[PDB]
Amino acid sequence: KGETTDGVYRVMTRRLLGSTQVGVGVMQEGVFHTMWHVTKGAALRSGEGRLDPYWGDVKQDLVSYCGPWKLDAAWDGLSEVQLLAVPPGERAKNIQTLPGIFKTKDGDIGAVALDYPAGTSGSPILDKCGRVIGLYGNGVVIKNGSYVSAITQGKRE
Amino acid sequence: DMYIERAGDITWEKDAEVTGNSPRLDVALDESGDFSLVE
Ligand SMILES: O=C(Nc1cnn2c1CNCC2)c1cccc2ncccc12
Repeated sequence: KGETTDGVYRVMTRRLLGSTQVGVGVMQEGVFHTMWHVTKGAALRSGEGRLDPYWGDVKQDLVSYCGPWKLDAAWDGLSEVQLLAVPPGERAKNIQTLPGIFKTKDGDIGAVALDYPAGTSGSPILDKCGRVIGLYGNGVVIKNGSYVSAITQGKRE
Repeated sequence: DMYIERAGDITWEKDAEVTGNSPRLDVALDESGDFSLVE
């Protein structure tokens, strides 16, 4: 009722001036994956279709719609990756980078040093096989003033 | 009230713009899902 085709999608709101892009997500095996801070767990329209939240976690900053988190590929810790960035009002665009590392007390996470508008949050990070290894949008401002995103990945059950 | 619009396929693209650096940062993750720099 609704558009279920795999691929990357814009998350929009009409609640502000005109139509505003609040973020991005991934449609895979009938499940919509985005970052929690994009929707705050609200329902989504796809044409006349309704997408209901299914799983989420404010601390991982992830949420899935219509089903369990499906994306399980991981950064191998060595190879360059592609941010499929979907910036607001601009075309989807691949950017190839070698991720850095976030060192935490709970262990090491891949990190992409690529600056984009907050409305880009949810944009997928891909391996050379085209597998989604995580989403962009949760990270930190460095001394430079620039932005570094975790490669945020959920668990498949 | 939020809605979605398709924006592309998820494909690796040979000869994309290669950019950004690869820093090693010490970070903390708080209960509200906000990373911060340990320093
Ligand atoms: O909106 C941002 N980030 C955000 C908002 N709420 N939350 C977060 C991340 N922790 C969970 C809660 C953001 C701020 C500045 C720069 C960005 N660059 C690229 C993606 C995103 C951001």
